[PDB]
Amino acid sequence: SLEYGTELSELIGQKYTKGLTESEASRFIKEALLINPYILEVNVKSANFNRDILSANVKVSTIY
Amino acid sequence: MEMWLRQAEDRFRFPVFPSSFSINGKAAVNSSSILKIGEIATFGGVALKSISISSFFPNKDYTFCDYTGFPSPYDCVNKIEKWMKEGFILRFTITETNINMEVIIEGFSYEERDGTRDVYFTLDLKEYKRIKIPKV
Amino acid sequence: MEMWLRQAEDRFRFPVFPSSFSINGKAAVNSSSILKIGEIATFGGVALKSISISSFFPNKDYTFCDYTGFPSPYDCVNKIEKWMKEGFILRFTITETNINMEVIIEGFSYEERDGTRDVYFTLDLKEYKRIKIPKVTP
Amino acid sequence: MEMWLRQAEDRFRFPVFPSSFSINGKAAVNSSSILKIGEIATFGGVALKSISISSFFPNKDYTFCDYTGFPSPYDCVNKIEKWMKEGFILRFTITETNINMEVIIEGFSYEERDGTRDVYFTLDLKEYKRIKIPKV
Amino acid sequence: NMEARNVMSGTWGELWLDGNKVAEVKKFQAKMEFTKEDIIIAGQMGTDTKYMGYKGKGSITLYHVSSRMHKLIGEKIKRGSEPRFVAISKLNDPDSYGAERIAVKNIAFDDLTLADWEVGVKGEIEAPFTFTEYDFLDII
Amino acid sequence: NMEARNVMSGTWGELWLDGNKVAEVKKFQAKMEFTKEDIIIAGQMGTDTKYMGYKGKGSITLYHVSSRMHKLIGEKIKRGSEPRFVAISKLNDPDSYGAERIAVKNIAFDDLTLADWEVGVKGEIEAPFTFTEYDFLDII
Amino acid sequence: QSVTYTKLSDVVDIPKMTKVDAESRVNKGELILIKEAGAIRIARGVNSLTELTAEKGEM
Amino acid sequence: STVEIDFEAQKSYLKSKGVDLSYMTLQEIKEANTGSKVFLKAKIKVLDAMEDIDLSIEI
Repeated sequence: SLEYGTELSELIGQKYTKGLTESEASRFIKEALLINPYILEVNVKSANFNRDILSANVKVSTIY
Repeated sequence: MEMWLRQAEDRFRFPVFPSSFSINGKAAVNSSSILKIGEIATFGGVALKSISISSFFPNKDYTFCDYTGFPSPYDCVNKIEKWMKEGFILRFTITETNINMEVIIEGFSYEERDGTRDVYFTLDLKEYKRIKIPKV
Repeated sequence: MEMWLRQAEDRFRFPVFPSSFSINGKAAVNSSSILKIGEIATFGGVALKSISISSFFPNKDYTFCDYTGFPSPYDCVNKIEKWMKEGFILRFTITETNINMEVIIEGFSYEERDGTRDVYFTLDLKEYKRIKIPKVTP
Repeated sequence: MEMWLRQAEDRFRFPVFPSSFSINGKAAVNSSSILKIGEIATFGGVALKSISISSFFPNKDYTFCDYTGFPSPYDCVNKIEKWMKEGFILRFTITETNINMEVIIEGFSYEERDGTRDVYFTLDLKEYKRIKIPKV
Repeated sequence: NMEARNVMSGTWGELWLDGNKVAEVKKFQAKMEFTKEDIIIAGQMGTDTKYMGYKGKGSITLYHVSSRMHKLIGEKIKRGSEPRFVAISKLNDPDSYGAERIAVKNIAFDDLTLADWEVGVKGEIEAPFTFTEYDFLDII
Repeated sequence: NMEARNVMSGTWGELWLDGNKVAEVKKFQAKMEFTKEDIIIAGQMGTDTKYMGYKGKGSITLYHVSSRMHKLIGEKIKRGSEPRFVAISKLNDPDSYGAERIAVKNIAFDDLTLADWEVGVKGEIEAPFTFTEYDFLDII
Repeated sequence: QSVTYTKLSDVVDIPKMTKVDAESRVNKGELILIKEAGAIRIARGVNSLTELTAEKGEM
Repeated sequence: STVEIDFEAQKSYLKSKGVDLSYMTLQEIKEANTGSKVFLKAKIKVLDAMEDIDLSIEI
């Protein structure tokens, strides 16, 4: 359907600036993960740029 | 930090970053009174956020500008006025903050007040929520 | 003194103590009138208190900070915004005073206004009360 | 001059006398318009007086205090707050004036705003009149 | 009793800034200011006060022999940190009763001087600041 | 240890304005000023501060031998453009430790003097300005 | 920007190649067109250099 | 980024010309005449585009 998946492939190659890339990555991950009824909240906390690699820390809270 | 207003693939970036920005939020509280106990209150729901921006569109390449290559002042004016006219749903984001949401334009005012041909503006935005209609 | 907001076991302590705080209290007075006597008044119960707080969330460790180890400004903003959105019942306390009660959040606004990346905020809280439920007589 | 608030035998005397005090009084006037003569008015009755007080409760024995032996700031706060909560009818008097009447408390606000731990307050009082039911 | 010899001369002062001796000091000031609130009572003619808070102020003056202040501040203000410093002043006149050593702590400077010269004039630097706390090491 | 000979005399200064040497310079000033906000906390007596921003101020003084400032400005202000300039100041006293060379960038002048003369008085020009950034080339 | 993952709207189709083939070609220092994420785009923006010394790093 | 006078290169040029470098001081070495030749040095760091994502997911 139109809900399943992630748009992270649109960021490869620095199409946007760095700050816009960070914002978009966080929003993409949150909106993609929140469709599972067993997942309650998603937080993308850290974000770092080193050479061509973007790193982040994601924390998922479930019912269990 | 950077400020963007985007409609699908059509994006606009503000050339001069404003002096300040503030987000307003509220919640509704319903109050009743009991004989001989007094007032009580219960939660009633949250309202939509609002945000107002004040800056100017420069008529020349200043040292303090965010980047180079922005359009003329009245080109920016015409673009934003068209967006407000048709009632488009836009995406507003300020980088390095938690402000990234869909909005709608409530007001737009612009003026000229000196000898530089710069155009000062004020833009009022309101948070947008779509309604979900259940089916079976 | 210290300022705390607690939701069950989830506790938050404000990094910077505000410049002032004030409690507002009122009582309801009913107004009537009597012919040839003028206005009269009666007591109509006490109203809920309210308090408003103004300070900022620091982006770095300052010498006037209450303690070290506090979260980032937008983490604090996110926590308080989530609480306001869900309509939780919280406990608000200022130590060394008489302020210790249950509250509910009415408004929250924040802004940035200089080059330091500090976040200035204003928080409006309203007191919360519970009514006893009747019991069937034995 | 001294300022007292008393509930039967339970009496409280303010430790710091305020900078000023004012009493407000009004009367009602009913207006009608008669053809070709204009407006006329008649007496309609008097309203209840009101009085507002601003001062602070000291946290130490100052030189300018009215007396010695007053309770702590929050003890005063708690006592007045209880009086307001139960809706007691109190007697308010300022010595060396004509102010001596029964009142009821309408509002109470207190705050701390410096490094001395003194508590500033504002107290709103309204005149109380009992209604007489005739019998036979 | 007082002798004219017991007045302290300012030539016998010394200054340490961030742990380093400043041999080119010219003068040093440090002072605490108290904030008062006026108390007025209806029916009484007199007026009284109560203390509200306090603040610290001071300044330093040096001969211009090197670029000490620029190295001290550097890029710390530009990058956005909050540099704070400690100063120690001593006044030890041989003809007085004793010495006087004070530590001034948590110092924030008010500005920075890059260039200030004029033809036929010797160079000097002035640097005001504010602080929050102090200690007495030697008392007299 | 300090010597009297180490104090820099202003007669040894030099100024470059937009890449041209200015031999009629009389004095040069340039200073950065920091903005502070007072922090007050209920229940504590002491008052603290935090930095908010900075600004640059300065001025130049010249002997009047030609119309340098008018040619430098020209019609740029009248035509509505925004002209900016770069200034380099050097201070090299032979008796001191070394030289001190600073570059002051993004200069905006405050006014323009067309004529200021009086019978029996020699002419001078004063030119205040503001700037935004600076670089250090030689540190003493 | 970088040319990596830039898509060409003009191109209609290209000869099929497997993922391991594309990876091995890229490791050899070749610029190739691939089909990924529902479009036709280039794989990676690398040049012909393969052997690296102390003087010439991976950058 | 930084731009500066290359001190070692000037020292080597002066040594090659045969001037006695031991007697002069550092300021004199910096400001010595070199005869139509200039030596400078600089430091930069070049950015790269983002092309990979590393996610560390907690529970």
